[PDB]
Parts: sequence; C-alpha cells; structure tokens
Amino acid sequence: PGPEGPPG
Amino acid sequence: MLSVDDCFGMGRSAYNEGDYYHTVLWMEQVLKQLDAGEEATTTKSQVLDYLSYAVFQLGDLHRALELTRRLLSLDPSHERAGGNLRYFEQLLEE
Repeated sequence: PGPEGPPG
Repeated sequence: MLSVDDCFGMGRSAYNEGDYYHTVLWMEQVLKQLDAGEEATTTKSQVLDYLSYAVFQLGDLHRALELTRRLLSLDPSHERAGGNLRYFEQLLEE
C-alpha cells in the first residue's frame, strides 16, 4: 500500500 | 449553473462525506470550467489531488495513474503525490 488522498 | 469555487466546495464536501462518486462528478465539472478560462481561486493541481484519489477508490486504475502524473506535473514538490505515483507505477508496471 497505498495511495493517500488529501487529508480534508 | 454554479461557480468554479462553488463546484470545488461541493466536491470537497462530497469527499469529506466519503462520497467518491460525487467527488468525481463535481471535480470533473471544475476542471471543465477551468478549461473554459473561468476565473477561480482554486488551482488545477488542487482539483487533481481530490479527483485522482476519488477515481482510484471507484476502481479506475489507469485513469488514477494518468491524473496522478498530471498532478505531479503541476506540483512537483507534492510529496504525497510523488508517493502515489510510485505506488501506481509499481502496481501497473507502467
């Protein structure tokens, strides 16, 4: 893993 | 119709509710209106950050890779995007 998106 | 920044805020609202499908709908509209030269505070790179993750959640693998590449092209010191790109290139071997 693994992609991480915007926190908020 | 809504303004670019209103649509962006709609897309961020959906993302924060965990609604990735509606994130894609709103953020695709934002990109469309930005390509129409409409004035806006939001940048393309910010839109691509939400969109690339949302399309990955929906199962759209090579599109998420394409959008992550585009994001990094416009924001090269974005470390999280660089990490996402490495994940997708290893996963898709591309």
